[PDB]
Amino acid sequence: MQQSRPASDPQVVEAARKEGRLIIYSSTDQSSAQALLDDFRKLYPFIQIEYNDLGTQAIYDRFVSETAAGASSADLLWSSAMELQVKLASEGYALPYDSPEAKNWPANARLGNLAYSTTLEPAVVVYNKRFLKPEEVPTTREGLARLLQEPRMRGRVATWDPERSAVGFTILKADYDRFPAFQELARAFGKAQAALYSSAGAAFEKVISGEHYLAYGFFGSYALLRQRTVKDLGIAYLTDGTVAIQRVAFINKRAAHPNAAKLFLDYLLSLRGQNLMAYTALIFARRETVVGEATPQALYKAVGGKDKVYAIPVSTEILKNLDPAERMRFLTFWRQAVR
Ligand SMILES: [Cl-]
Ligand code: NA
Repeated sequence: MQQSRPASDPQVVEAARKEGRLIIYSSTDQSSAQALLDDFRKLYPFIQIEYNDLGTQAIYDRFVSETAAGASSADLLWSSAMELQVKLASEGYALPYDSPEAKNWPANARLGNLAYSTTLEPAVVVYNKRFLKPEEVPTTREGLARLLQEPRMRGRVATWDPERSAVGFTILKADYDRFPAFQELARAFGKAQAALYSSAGAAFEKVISGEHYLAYGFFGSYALLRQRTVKDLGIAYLTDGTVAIQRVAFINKRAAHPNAAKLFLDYLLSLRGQNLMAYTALIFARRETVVGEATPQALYKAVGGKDKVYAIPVSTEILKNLDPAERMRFLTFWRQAVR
């Protein structure tokens, strides 16, 4: 597929040949990233990749620690912890680089030339079809608050613990900040005795076993990936408004192999990389021209229009989520509503 190679500066490519190495610190499971890594190496066979698959807090702590120690660290950081990525990229850790693959990124998908969105992943409802049929799974927060009044739903609901999950915090806080109906729905998680999880895996186990029937606020990427082998898992998309996270990539200012990192960033943003990510990894692409289920065009059809998707922006505005007063107001609401 020579016609689909990423746009590249020839000087970057020549400097990447001399570097011949790329160190990535990433939150993305290597077995999901593997097809992108294999396809990037076919495009640029002269690069050796070290892919470090780490938890989001681990990436932040390690990179900050190594930098402070003057140590060799990563060339490229790729993480679903939006606030931690935007914090690093707005505190002097990022290499400014205008990606030739990002010319049509919306301003809210890039921190200028410091960091880029690589995904647009919606928070969805998942449910066990043996216990809830698609026609009775509400697609609005008011509808879900009503369903959760039913005694058959008591102890049958999962959501995030925003006190034990950074991504869980980001997604539920985005919901609370944007949708008044969220407050009714949080109260209904209290009524239904919602179980709160620090990971999607722990929450989905219970939904697949039928110990829970429904889970709220987990991401569509993971839900599609589990659904590929669990035919009882249903996905519903919220039509009153969907919140979506964006996995953020940036190049280390102090990268030993900055030109290799530029090629990898361009690849991740390109149609070739975004297509392959949607198709093989079932990670919802950022790029609007991707065709398939895990894509913006499919998401917009499912929710009833692009205007019903709120992307959490790749912007310093999201650092209010780290402000202790803002955190205390949300968490004191949350803990009262759900317990
Ligand atoms: Cl390699
Ligand atoms: Na390039």
